[PDB]
Amino acid sequence: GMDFIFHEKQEGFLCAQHCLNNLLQGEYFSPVELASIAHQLDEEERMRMAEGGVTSEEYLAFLQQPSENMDDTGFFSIQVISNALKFWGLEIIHFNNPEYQKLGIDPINERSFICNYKQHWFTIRKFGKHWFNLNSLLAGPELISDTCLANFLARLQQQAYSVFVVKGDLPDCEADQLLQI
Amino acid sequence: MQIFVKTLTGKTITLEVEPSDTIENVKAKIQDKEGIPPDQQRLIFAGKQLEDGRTLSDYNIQKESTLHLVLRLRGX
Ligand code: NA
Repeated sequence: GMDFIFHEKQEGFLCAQHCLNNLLQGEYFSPVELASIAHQLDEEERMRMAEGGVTSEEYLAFLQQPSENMDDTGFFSIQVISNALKFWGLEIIHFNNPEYQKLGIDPINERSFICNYKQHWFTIRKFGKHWFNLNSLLAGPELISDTCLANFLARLQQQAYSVFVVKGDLPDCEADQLLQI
Repeated sequence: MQIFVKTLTGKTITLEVEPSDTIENVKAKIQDKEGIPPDQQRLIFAGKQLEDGRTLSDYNIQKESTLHLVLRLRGX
């Protein structure tokens, strides 16, 4: 149900990709795009470590460590999500960011959030005046009522949850155009 | 004194710290200021991942120094 909403359901562990694709509302991102984003982030970190000499103990020990951006189970990191969003002019920050919080924005007036629960990425976004849960682990998109949204995001305080707000003009899509007034 | 913490994703954070501050304390400052929890922070300076129990002084970090902040959070 809710067929006019784009909702990419969960293939195994590719949750970063479903999260982003569901936020932007289409097949924007593929496994090769995200692996390349992680590989470049890895190379950026290596460069910072090479500042100490590629012969130093610390540098060599570092090369014997797993990637922080794409692990051997295929999980992608917050840095990869960040850089994929920049493609589209979008910035992402911890919802609990104190500077953002001082703004006094009612979360109901944002347009998209990304959550991390127990190492699973999902998107929540607004179409027209309506908030939807677009979690890939869900039969389909689900309404979240305004009275609930803030409370939903406040799960942050739990050790399990990290909640991010995505700022910027999302690309246009049939769901926004249909649900606007 | 003032130091700078540059992420890999655009943002540079400007902190007020002291040389006797431990990397642990600095990460807690970054949490206070930016809301990034210490567990999600990897700090790098001059080629070395900084250890929580040691001080900026131990690492020869001075005014205007630039650290690098790698964020650790994965999902799926
Ligand atoms: Na948390």
